[PDB]
Amino acid sequence: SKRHIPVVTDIYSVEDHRLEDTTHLQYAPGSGSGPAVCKKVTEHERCTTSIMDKLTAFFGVMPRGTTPRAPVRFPTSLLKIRRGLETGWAYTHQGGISSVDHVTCGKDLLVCDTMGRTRVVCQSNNKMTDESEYGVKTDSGCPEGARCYVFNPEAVNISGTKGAMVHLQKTGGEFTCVTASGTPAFFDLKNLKGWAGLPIFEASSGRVVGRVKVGKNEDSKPTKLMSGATDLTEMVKKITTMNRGEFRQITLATGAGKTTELPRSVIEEIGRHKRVLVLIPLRAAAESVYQYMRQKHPSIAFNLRIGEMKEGDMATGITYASYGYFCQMSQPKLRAAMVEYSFIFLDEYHCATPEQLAIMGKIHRFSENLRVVAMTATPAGTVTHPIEEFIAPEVEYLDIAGLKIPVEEMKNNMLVFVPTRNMAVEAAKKLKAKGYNSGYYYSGEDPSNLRVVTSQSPYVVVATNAIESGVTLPDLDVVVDTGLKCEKRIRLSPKMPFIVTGLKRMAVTIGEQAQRRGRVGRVKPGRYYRSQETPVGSKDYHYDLLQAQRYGIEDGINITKSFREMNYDWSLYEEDSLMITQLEILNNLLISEELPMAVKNIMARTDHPEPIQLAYNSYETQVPVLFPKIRNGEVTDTYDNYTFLNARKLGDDVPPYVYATEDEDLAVELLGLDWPDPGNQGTVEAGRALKQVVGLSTAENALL
Amino acid sequence: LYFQGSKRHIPVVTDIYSVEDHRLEDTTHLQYAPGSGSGPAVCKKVTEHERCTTSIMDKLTAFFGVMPRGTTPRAPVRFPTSLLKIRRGLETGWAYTHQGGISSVDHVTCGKDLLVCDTMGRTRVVCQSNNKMTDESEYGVKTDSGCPEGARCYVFNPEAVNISGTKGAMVHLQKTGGEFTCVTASGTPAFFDLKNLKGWAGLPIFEASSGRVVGRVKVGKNEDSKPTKLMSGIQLTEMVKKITTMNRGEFRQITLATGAGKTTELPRSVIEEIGRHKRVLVLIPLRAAAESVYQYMRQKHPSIAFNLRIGEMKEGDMATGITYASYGYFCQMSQPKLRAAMVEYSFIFLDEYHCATPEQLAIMGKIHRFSENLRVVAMTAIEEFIAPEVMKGGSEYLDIAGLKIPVEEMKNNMLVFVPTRNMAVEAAKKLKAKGYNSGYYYSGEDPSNLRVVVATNAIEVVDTGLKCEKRIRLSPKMPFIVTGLKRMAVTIGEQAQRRGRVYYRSQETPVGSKDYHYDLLQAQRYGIEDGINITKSFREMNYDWSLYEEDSLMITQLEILNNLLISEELPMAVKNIMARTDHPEPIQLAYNSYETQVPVLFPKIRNGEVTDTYDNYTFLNARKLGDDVPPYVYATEDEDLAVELLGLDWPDPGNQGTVEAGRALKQVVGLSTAENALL
Repeated sequence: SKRHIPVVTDIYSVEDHRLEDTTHLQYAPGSGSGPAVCKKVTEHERCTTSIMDKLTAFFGVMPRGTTPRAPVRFPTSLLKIRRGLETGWAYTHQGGISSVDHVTCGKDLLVCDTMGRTRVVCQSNNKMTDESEYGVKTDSGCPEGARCYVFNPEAVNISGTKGAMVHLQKTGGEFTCVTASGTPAFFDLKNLKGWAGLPIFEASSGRVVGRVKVGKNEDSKPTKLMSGATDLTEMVKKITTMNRGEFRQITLATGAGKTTELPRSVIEEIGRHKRVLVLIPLRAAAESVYQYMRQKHPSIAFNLRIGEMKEGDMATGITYASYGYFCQMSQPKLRAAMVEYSFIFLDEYHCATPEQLAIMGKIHRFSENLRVVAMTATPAGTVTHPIEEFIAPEVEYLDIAGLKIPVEEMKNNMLVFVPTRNMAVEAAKKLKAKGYNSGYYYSGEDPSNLRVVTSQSPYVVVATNAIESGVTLPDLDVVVDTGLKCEKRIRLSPKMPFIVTGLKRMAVTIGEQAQRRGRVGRVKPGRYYRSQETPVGSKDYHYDLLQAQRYGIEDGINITKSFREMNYDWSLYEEDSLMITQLEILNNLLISEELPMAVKNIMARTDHPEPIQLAYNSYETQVPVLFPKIRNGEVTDTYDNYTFLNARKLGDDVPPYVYATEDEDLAVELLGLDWPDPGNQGTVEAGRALKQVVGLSTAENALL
Repeated sequence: LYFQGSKRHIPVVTDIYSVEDHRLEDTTHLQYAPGSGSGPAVCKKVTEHERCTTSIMDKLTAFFGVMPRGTTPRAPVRFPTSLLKIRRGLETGWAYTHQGGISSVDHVTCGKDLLVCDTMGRTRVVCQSNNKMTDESEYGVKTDSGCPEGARCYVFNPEAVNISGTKGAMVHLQKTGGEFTCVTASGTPAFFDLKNLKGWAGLPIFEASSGRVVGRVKVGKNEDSKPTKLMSGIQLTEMVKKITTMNRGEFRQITLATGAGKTTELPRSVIEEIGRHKRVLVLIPLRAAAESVYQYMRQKHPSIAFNLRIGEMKEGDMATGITYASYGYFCQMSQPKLRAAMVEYSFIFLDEYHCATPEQLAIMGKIHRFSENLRVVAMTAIEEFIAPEVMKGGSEYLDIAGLKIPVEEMKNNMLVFVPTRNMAVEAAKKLKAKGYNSGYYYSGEDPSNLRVVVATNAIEVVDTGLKCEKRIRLSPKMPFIVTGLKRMAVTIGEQAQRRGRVYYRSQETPVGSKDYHYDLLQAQRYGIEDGINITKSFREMNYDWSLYEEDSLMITQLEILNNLLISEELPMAVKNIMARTDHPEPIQLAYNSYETQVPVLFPKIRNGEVTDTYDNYTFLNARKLGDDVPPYVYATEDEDLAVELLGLDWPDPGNQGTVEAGRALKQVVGLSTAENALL
């Protein structure tokens, strides 16, 4: 059925005919007459396609003996086309004849006229736009909102005569069906079959502005005639039609302006005085987008919330805020502030910051009152100039972070990704001892100390996978990837201490390796030296979730439970069901009794890296304990003296910790000591619950 | 149509495997992939594999619950000795041919006629017998023979893959008790993941020596150390220790037989173990039940303090003993006040949750919002004749509510359970017209008129097996919610209450779980003031607590609509009207207020036609329907019917809130919200 030759059966010559009222001419579906430069049929010629010609054209073969024909050797007319069993139209214009692709299939028109057996050659065809050109396209543009119409010389109007027109109105890239008065009209699309290919004329000018291609009907919308960046407009439509209690996940390229232009479009669509919130992890990131946006769009108000909480904030523009900003609020205050925003955008959720998981769970508790849109350039479980890919061997040449690299590339700009900061500094000074322009970068460093090193023709910077951003490399040539990183991980066991948190060196993510290779090739081609380390798939957020539990202590909220329910509705993060269950039991223990005031103040004032430790352990021990530091796998006589703890050294008496670190567990093991067992109903029940959860016994009773 | 669940699918036979007996001394190579012996058996060898020619339209029609028109019936004997593969919607099962006809499993066929599009054309095998208690569906008479204990059996799947990797694999069995135990060809106890056995139900089980049928593949069972088995059905001090060792944030479900003291001695034991001055709450649906148990308990255990909370809200209650309360008592509280009150109790006992009253579901979801702060324990608890139904056609028997009862039993005191009240009065006057001492009872009756002398379930033996309860329909066409009374089968527990009274029951089969959708809809009211989505809270609650069976689709739809209900603040006038009216479902006013502020009185329906009478409810300030149908979001079956009979039409959504709500309901069930035709 894709073989059929289109055959012109009727030719309707037409002339411009201005009428101030077209009511009697409209096609059967508040104020206005519908004045237009109508089309009047002056002649109706029937083509004389013979029986065999018709059947041959039906079976895809052009009848033998048809001569070509110029698309100008026609009267200004509308041509009825019958392709196999289907019906459509084409029309004449200065450039020739033009029709629709799904009507003609880009095939030559069979025209058996008074000029004989002829065929019009198809010069252009476009299936995406559904246009077919037998000549050069001459359709002129149309101003937005102008009234148009499409004329069918074979339809029956309200008056019951031959020749009916459907009035239109140009909106966006499509046309809207309206009556002669201008009321939005509805048409059953079956009542419009056989109209494709007809031209759309502007009412005032009587000039072609488009073709009849596709009909579309929405539930509450009137009938439309479609004509087939632009994706962002659809995104904004979907966002703005949201009802309170709905949630959308959006995947946007960073350059497409997920943080910048998307909220701007939304707020311009719903109203400049409506309140829209945009949550960003890093304070500096929120500040940057705030300055950039308020200087770029001076017509739209903006607000930045990264410092003290502004009580009773009702700021009208777009509010760029940090998650941690709202972590300063009690649960009822958080809800009262969140429901006042027309829309809430959760930015860069793929990052698992504790403030982020806490705020996401906490607001999901009242998600029924919110319109929530989560944005990322890279969702959960998503990897992301030409480039040479090298695989460097482990250890003419030189040694860079344990990899064999040829000395030639030391003439070029090199970025070496190394797991730890001690390794970063070590390799840095080892490289400067050999006579190279080396530097180092890790968490907490100033992006300016590197200015001295990067402002030179040859430089070699050794940095952690941490802070890929701040270093801003100029004209970077080669990257050396050790394939390793250093992240915090947690272990959960039914034996107290139930929680053990520590740094671990581990393989890099596949997508994160792609990010390390992403650095070179932006302005100039480059090369990569990669280890034989194989990447591992996914991100672990468990340590960050554990830390996020803190923001629920004052409100008595189980942040782990809130996260589980949130992720159930929103599907934003990969889940380890077992680990989430255990963490939820432990979090239940964490809020089981009011935190002592002394522990509260110590937690608020200390430079301890994981003050939640004090909270978990406070169910067994009131006195924090300083374990001896572990240097090179043995026990030392040094201690991490943190502020406000009023601690004691370990000695030979191991405290009954609920929460410990890998170095504390190691100190206990090396000292030949043992961890105490649970000492109250809370910790005993928590331990037996964790043990029951890790039940290897599976049993099932399924009706096959 | 669209997605409406899984109980509508028509079963369709897709393949027919004609088979013959095939004696083998060794069957090892044929076994299915999971001490001494070869496993000699009368196997089944596939002689023909005919593929059915069910057309696309037939397949989709059967998928949407309708039987394709133009199919002729077919005897279950006009088949080769064969195994029939069945596809009901998306699921797969089996049936088999035998002397008595065709036999299959209930959860595979649902007691529906089999659509069989064979070389014989469009045919149907009629289901003669159906049994949900067992796993039997009969297209004919069951002819399965017995089996001696411990005999070796097997089940053959002509499509499974054996150890040799060919089509047709068998699982060896051995009859133990009323079930079968899985073993290998040698006889070693075997293990099977039940997923590796899904789609095997309906296959026959054969005895090894005789090669004769002894049973069907119905249910799989797996225990920790036990081997895989094939079931033929779906299948105090310790309690107190487990309850009292609970940490805040834990939940326990307890099943206790009545009289063992689910409400009395369990909470009494718990509070006696934890301390007589600790506060324990016990929530009971009925106020009179709570008051009664309060009186009984405070008279029985005078050493323990007791409190009753069924009336006005006692603010800041710190009553030390056991507090018996109605759920509705705590429905008077805002969410923060509810939390403040609930966290002060050491334990909270949810009694008789199987009722699922609106107050019950509302309180359960609302408190589950802060379950992490709570310790929650949910608790739940003459000869039998089957009388035949009577038709339009008797001489020494008599007809009671559509049942054939012998006149002899009329010499005894009879209680007739009847679904509707009109049936109660009708059968009452027919029975007194025949010369009997008859009466009637239903909700609102005088307790003395019956003293002087057929009743609705509201009386809580001749059991019709039916009741009259409100049911709801959810559609993407506004009005999205339609609620009306419907006659329906009784639950198992309620039939047990009707048999509890002194038995002639109809051929009506009971249903396992109560339908709570209407009560959930009504329960949404208790979250309007707090701005809480009771449906969402219920879904999360039941996810954590696993207390009620769930219709995922219905819950999702109800959650979308409930989100619409809380989208904007309720108008003050609507709040006051809802508080003062005798309208039976005031949540209607709240839903409709998103389109219409003026309630509409629809004409009443008497005997299926439109009347000129109206239900004049208080405080509505309504208008008569007339010829102008309001754009209702929430309607009733009689309102929808009145619209249909009057030849009128329901309006479409008229604002972005209702339009988007409709678009969400359509997005569920996979309905296109836009259409794009090439003109």
